[PDB]
Amino acid sequence: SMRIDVVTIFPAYLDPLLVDLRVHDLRRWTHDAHRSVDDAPYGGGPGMVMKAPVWGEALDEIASAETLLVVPTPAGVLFDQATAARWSAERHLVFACGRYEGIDQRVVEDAARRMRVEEVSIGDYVLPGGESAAVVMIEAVLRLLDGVLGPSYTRPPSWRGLDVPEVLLSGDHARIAAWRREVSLQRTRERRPELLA
Amino acid sequence: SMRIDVVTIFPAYLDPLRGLVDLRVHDLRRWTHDAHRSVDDAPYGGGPGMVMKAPVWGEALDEIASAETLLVVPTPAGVLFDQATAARWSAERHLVFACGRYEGIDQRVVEDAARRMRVEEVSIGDYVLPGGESAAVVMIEAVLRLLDRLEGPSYTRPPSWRGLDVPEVLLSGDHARIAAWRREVSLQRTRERRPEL
Ligand SMILES: Nc1ncnc2c1ncn2[C@@H]1O[C@H](CSCC[C@H](N)C(=O)O)[C@@H](O)[C@H]1O
Ligand SMILES: Nc1ncnc2c1ncn2[C@@H]1O[C@H](CSCC[C@H](N)C(=O)O)[C@@H](O)[C@H]1O
Repeated sequence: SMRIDVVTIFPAYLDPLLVDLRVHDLRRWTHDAHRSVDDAPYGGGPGMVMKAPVWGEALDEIASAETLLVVPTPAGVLFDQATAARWSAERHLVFACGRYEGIDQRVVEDAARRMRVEEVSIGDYVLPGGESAAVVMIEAVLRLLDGVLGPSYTRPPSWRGLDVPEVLLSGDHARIAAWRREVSLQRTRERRPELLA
Repeated sequence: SMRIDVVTIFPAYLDPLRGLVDLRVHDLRRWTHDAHRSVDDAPYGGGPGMVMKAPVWGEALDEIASAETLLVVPTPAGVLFDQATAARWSAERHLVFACGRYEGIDQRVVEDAARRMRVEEVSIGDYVLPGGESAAVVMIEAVLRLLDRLEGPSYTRPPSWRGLDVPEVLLSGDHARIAAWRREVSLQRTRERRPEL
């Protein structure tokens, strides 16, 4: 039903992880003895940029017109639960994992001529590579596929002088739902006030 | 200089991530006391899934953490992790990541730990992961990267590729025009993808 390809210069990074998950070494698409995937940026600046000649060949082999190409980037639109649910209905996801200063922008523009491309950030922080971001996104999608085939407490009722809220022991499904909504609302006001506009 | 302990029921998860930094991974089952080495139990108040037990977690953190520790608890209900947090955590002597699984850790673990250490409940973004291990990887990567509004596009050779040319300004050699162009693309990119910034 779903195929997921991950392209990276660090295939061992996805070892931690109906669904056919494949991980590809980007160096398989290099033609030199040094298996070179990067080169100096135009306009100067530190670091190296991943070459379009290498990425172009990798995507020519792996992706088709039906593919949804995900490019992790700290400059992309934010990944969220609505995106994970939408991507869980896809037949083919491809994750182009960037390293160094990222992939040559023309790779994305060229892919977008035949397939759908989404440049996505997992959050407002900087990772050294796109591998952990692909892992995070694949986990959120796979979690939804597994499911479609507030604070938590368990025993003991009292621990280190801290008791489970009495409402959770009441057996009253309505009062429990009302309490969980109140704690959720209080947490949102304190931690994420922007979610209440 | 910095010690990082990761506590999880999946120690092999952090294998690809591993002298200034001492990174250690602990199997949470080391602090269980039953024959089944069980870390979870049914939730109070009903609901699907299991909850990780406070006795196991309390004992693990009593051994691993001290008053100088900063305990990070991944949770989709936490304050958002960001670059400012990664920079702040890079100055810490001891970070401990309590990786949740199932429906999460019994809330009393955090309240009890906060009696003898600093605790931060942190979300890596507005999506749901099956466990906190990938979230710990993402956070540790952002901190380790530092110890080692939107970004513009990057380009490398060739100057023309599949009919797509590198912007002429990047070939001009004019540091002033290049800086002006990068500021403009950064601004346009932010307007299209993150207008709230
Ligand atoms: N917040 C984020 N979300 C998604 N991918 C990100 C990301 N931050 C970084 N990446 C990934 O990491 C790659 C390199 S970004 C630059 C990191 C490098 N240490 C440096 O100092 O330049 C990007 O191409 C992207 O794939
Ligand atoms: N956005 C996020 N940021 C940080 N940690 C998260 C997270 N989403 C999930 N987690 C981690 O994943 C654990 C389980 S929460 C969700 C999994 C649960 N089996 C379910 O299907 O509801 C949490 O305790 C936390 O450690």
